[PDB]
Amino acid sequence: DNSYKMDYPEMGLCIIINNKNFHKSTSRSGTDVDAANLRETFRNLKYEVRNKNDLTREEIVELMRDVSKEDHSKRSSFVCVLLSHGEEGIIFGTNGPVDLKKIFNFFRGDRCRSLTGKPKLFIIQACRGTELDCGIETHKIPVEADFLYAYSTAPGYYSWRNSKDGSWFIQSLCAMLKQYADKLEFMHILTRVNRKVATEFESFSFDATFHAKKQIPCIVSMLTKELYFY
Amino acid sequence: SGISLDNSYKMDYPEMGLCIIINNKNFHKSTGMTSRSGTDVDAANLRETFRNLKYEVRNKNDLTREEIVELMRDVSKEDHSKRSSFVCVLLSHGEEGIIFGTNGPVDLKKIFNFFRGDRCRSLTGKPKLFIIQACRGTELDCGIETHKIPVEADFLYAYSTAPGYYSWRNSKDGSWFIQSLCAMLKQYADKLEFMHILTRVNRKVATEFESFSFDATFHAKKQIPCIVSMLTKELYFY
Amino acid sequence: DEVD
Amino acid sequence: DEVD
Repeated sequence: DNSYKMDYPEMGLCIIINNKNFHKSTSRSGTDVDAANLRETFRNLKYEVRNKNDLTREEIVELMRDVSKEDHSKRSSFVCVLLSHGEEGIIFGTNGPVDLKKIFNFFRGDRCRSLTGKPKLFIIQACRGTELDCGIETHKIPVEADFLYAYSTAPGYYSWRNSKDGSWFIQSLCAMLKQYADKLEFMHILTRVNRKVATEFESFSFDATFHAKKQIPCIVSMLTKELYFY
Repeated sequence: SGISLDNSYKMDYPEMGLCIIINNKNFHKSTGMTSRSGTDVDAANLRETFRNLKYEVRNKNDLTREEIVELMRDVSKEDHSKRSSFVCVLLSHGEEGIIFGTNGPVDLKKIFNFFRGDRCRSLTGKPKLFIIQACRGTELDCGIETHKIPVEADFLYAYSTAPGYYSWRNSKDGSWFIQSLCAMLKQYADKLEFMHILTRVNRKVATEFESFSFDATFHAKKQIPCIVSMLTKELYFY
Repeated sequence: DEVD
Repeated sequence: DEVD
């Protein structure tokens, strides 16, 4: 009873929203690498992956609305990966911002019944503000329960991306998942993603202001059980 | 030579670390805030629990906002070099991002920042745990029928409730969250990794607690705690 | 039970 | 390396 039931006929949906190009009301280079890395990773995890690209904020809201009205009865879990510009509490559609809460709420235990009591995972590769990390040298269940919000970055802070390799967080996320999804619990996997990102990445910039900076992702868990993909 | 397993924080320093508890029960009249009945049960529970985990517990009661800030500065300026970790527990009125001294608000960030890796050097690379029992807003949950490391790394913030929501306290039993926190620690700190322990706390609070009120607005409500983790390794108390 |  |  300490781990989620993950042997439903279907693992669940993995929705990937990849916003690369924003209306001229900048281009997020290397995000396609991430979108590709995630598709492959969650394919191996036996998720039903749907990749979307370059969605307006209206499209994002309606995409998430429709997915939440689907019947998830045969599915163990739900995954949504958000790839875009962001601010604290905010993700950008191609033509502007939308409140993260507004997305999360379609899947509340009371509004998406076929996911009640099943893990709902939101993986957010976006800025949570404009701070840089300079580093240092070494009524029966709550409607908000059973969400996991894996943030690329601490609140208030930039999230780093590499134009060639993909974002730091997704790079590390996919790598740890590949190596450890058949061994470790999900929080313990996410904790190595924290260490990988914290220890192996350091920004290189011609602009002193953005040079030699660091990043620590942020695991936010409302889960009530342990999660194993295996 | 010899091979790896540095997946876990080094917890065998000569000392486990400080466990600071700020217990705010009685608030200045001028603030408009109610007495937090039952918080004394929490404060005792916490002290005994973290005593058994071999922490050096310091209980503080009814501190003003200035005292809270000065306390955490002083403690951040201690030499922590022989200590495995740092633990801070806050028991008070609150709002999102805010804990209340007896006479006013303190920014939670202002407290957390004293312990940043660059700012408290003898805790650099060591687990910094903040346990926050307080409101994060006024939402009720009605439930449903079933440069080399980041300066922000190695913090864990175990909040009693979700972002934006009330946090519940029982005047006789103590707060739902601290009740469950202590109990799971007693039961599992010799068996489980810390994140898995906090997950049982999430389950216990979610499953076993529901509000009973004569006020329909506040009756039959639910709560889920919020684990926020910047940890880079596994944390075991053995 | 009371809000905190 | 660029910020998101």
